[PDB]
Amino acid sequence: SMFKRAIIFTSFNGFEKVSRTEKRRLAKIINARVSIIDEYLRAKDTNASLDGQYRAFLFNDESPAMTEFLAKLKAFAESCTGISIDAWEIEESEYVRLPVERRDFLAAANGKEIFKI
Amino acid sequence: CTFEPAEPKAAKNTYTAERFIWLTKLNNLRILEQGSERPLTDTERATLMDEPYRKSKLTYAQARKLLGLEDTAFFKGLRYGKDNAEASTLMEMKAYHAISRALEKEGLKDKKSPLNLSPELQDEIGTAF
Repeated sequence: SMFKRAIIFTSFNGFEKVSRTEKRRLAKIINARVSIIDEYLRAKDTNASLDGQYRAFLFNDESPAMTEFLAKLKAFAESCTGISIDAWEIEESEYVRLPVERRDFLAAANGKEIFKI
Repeated sequence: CTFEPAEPKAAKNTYTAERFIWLTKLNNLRILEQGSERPLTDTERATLMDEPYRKSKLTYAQARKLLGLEDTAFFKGLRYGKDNAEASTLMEMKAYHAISRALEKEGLKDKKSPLNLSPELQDEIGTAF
């Protein structure tokens, strides 16, 4: 019953143009997790929503869903050579205590790094 | 060199030299938010430190994304009257990426995989070329 939050920040790295297909793929990945609970951070396919954005997903530790989701993300990042995904991890105990102002950034700094690709 | 008379001054296109330029910019870069000035916190510098290598260029607006800077927070040393001023470069590691593009374009480097060559080797390539 410990809530880890996976903070993932999606950036556009320039090395290659980003196939509309890849944007649809990443949007499907991100939107699989979203529900009316977190209608914020719904993933569009436009650059504005996929490029340079922090999204913090709530997961429950002692449940194998967080690991599967992060593995899917890592696989896409490995594939796409032109999109870079950064993952971190913070417990909700510490996450909620941060000031909302730029929480995700702060959570990224104060959280366990997972994979950078 | 004027610092080490025995050694010569050399090599802009050098990991050490480019990193000097980068660190000078980063250390001197202060952000003014409406009101007063402040310099980047250590976490912000740590966040930005490796991005010039990871991305092609670290755009000012791109830096705003990384820090979740939130408009009403503006960069100092940047003409903000000019429209889309934040598309400025702020830093580009020309040498690192020139070597990387050369290798990428010929089949010796997996694109967007970090260049494994040593700082010493990069300095040597810069000086030689």
